Parts: sequence; C-alpha cells; structure tokens
Amino acid sequence: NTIRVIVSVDKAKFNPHEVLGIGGHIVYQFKLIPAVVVDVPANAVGKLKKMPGVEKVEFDHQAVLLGKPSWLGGGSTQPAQTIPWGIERVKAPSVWSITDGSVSVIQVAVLDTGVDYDHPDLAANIAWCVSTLRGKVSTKLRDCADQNGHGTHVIGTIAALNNDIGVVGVAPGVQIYSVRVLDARGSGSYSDIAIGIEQAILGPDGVADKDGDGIIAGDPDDDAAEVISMSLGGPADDSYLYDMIIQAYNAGIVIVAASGNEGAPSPSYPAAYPEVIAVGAIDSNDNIASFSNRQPEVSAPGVDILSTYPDDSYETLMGTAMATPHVSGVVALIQAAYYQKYGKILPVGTFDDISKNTVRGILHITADDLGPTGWDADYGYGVVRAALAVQAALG
Ligand SMILES: [Ca+2]
Ligand SMILES: [Ca+2]
Ligand SMILES: [Ca+2]
Ligand SMILES: [Ca+2]
Ligand SMILES: [Ca+2]
Ligand SMILES: [Ca+2]
Repeated sequence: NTIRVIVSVDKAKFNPHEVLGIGGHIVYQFKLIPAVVVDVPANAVGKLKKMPGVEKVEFDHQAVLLGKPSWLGGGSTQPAQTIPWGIERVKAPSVWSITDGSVSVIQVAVLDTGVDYDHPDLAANIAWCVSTLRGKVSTKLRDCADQNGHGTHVIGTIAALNNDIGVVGVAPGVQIYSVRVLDARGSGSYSDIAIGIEQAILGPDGVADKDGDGIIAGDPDDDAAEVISMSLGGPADDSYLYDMIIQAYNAGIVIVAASGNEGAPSPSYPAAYPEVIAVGAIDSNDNIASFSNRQPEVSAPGVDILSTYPDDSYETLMGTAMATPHVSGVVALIQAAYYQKYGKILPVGTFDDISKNTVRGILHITADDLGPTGWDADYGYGVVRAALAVQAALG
C-alpha cells in the first residue's frame, strides 16, 4: 500500500509535485533540515531516488522505550512526599537552596510516551504538551496525553513538584515540554522522533530564532528548550536524524539519551552520537546494571526508581530510561543556576571535555568516578552529582 520514508533533498531543485505524481504524498516538511517525510507505495521508492533534488532516501526505523515496571506494578498511592533514592544519590536536594530550576528561561523537553498533564505532582511544571505521532504535530491535550506511563515516570524523575505528596524531581521547579514521540506501547518511529526534536527547538511559537539574534537556547526572548531528554533507543543510524541532532546541538541545547538495556558493547542511538550524552544505569549499591549498554558518557540511578505514573499515581521502574532523566535534571540545575547568576547559559561541550567551562565538562569532572580510575566502559565518567556540578558552574 505505502511506506513512510525520509528524504534528504536540495530545496532549490526538489519538487514536491514530483512525489504526488507517483502516487505519493507529503507528510512533514522539516523546517530546520533539508528533508521531508513522505509516503510512497513500496514500489515507487526507486522512482524517488531518481527525482531531481533527491539526495538520500532513508527508511523509517524504530526506537523503543527503555524502562519497565520493576514488579509489573500499575501505579499506587503516595499520600506523603518521599525522596526517591536516586534523587539523593545524584546529590540534588542540597542544590534546591540555590535553584530548583524555576528560572523562567529554562525548559526541559522530554521526548517520550507523553505525559499525564493533570497529575497533581507534575501539572504545575508542564509548560507545553504536544505530540508528533504519525508525522503530524498536534497541540491537543487528547493527543499529548500519556497512554503508557513511561513518559509520566521519566518526567517525574526530572521535575516532580516538591510539596507534600508523592515524590520530588532533580529539578522540582523546572518547566517541562512533554513531546509525545512514542505510542501507547512505547514504540516510536525515527521520523516522529526527529520531528519531536525539531518541535523542542521551534517551541510553542513555532519559530526557532524569533528575534533573529543567533541565540536560541538560553535566550529569554525565545521559547526554545535548553535540554532534550530521550529515554529511548534504536540500532539504526540515519543521516537525517543525526542532522536534526546537530541542529539541536548547534542551538545550544544539551541532549541526553539512554544507553540501552541489552548489555551491548556500546550505546544505542541517539545516545551513540557524539553530540548526545549516553547515560548508563547503576543500582542502589553503586554497581552498574548488567543490562546497561556499555561505553556511556556518564551513569545515574536506573534500578527500582520510584516516580509519578498516570492517573495521579506512582510506580517503580527500571532501565537506562530511568537514569537519563536524572542527568537531564542535573543539567537543568546547572543551566538554571548559571543563568540565575550570569545572564546566560553554559555552552554544550563534547565527550572529551574535562573543564568547568562546559556543561558536559562539568558533568565529567564532578562525577563520582567509580570502577577503574577515570572514564571506563561501565560507569563512563562516573555518577552525576548535582551539588558538585553546580558549585563548579558558579565557581
Ligand atoms: Ca511531590
Ligand atoms: Ca520558538
Ligand atoms: Ca533568539
Ligand atoms: Ca534575544
Ligand atoms: Ca528556553
Ligand atoms: Ca571510573
């Protein structure tokens, strides 16, 4: 009948009328990259490759969520607030005195199964709720709603409200952009993910650099996010998806992704990309989880993590999907504290970075170096520590 494909083209020569001439149609036209999502009969693909302006024709691969209920729970109550062990392990609580992430210019975008926007322990921090499932950007609450629970859990590890109920996130006051890129089963196509990354940049107003001053992330005049957290992965490495990542990276946005739960030699994608921070998972005894894919950039609590769950509930999950938000919450604190002090945010460094002039540089040097001294295939640079990370940033 038809298959979904992503085409990297030359804007000056690619003619959309061409695809419609071969029984295909346009699904989504990227704004930040020279590519377009289209549906064409499985038999017309060979025609696309030869059309003027068509440089590359890539298939629509899949990624999946990396978090599962620890005991098959479906969510339970938490009348009185409690601090999940992973939140203290990342030394977050002592930082709230400096900032809790409630600095207006900061927003963290979580590309996941969506979110339970009415959850009493999350609602106040949900600044934007959107979905990009099936190549279409929807701003309707019914479409952005979490239908799995994963997204609600990941978001709660980052920004669950510090009050009298349930739990509390690493940055309990930071603004959240929930971008649904995974279905009810936790499955997501790369196209919807790339489109999700774009929306995190474009923001609610749909414009990347509204005032055209070259500043996107960290610019109060714009509504772009300064952090993109992806608790998902896949074995495919597509050119267009990577192009979108470079786009978010160049915008000054720190990208964080789960390492993967196959115990593989290296991280899955997009974690595997150098501009993205690959996150491994440790347990309550500081041991690296055996399922945690090797060679990560850093590691964080990822075993038996309690957080928010759909229907104003709470649940314990496990996976590298649970460690990722811990790290994203740490960068949120760093950028928030840095901007509160100086009127700007820190640059997004690289993997090899080891200075206090970069977000990643700071994460690496202040991480709790476990296992063999220095970076290792298990813990990476070590376990992220918000308290030390913020001191080095403001230091
Ligand atoms: Ca709470
Ligand atoms: Ca914008
Ligand atoms: Ca701007
Ligand atoms: Ca500006
Ligand atoms: Ca922002
Ligand atoms: Ca080490």
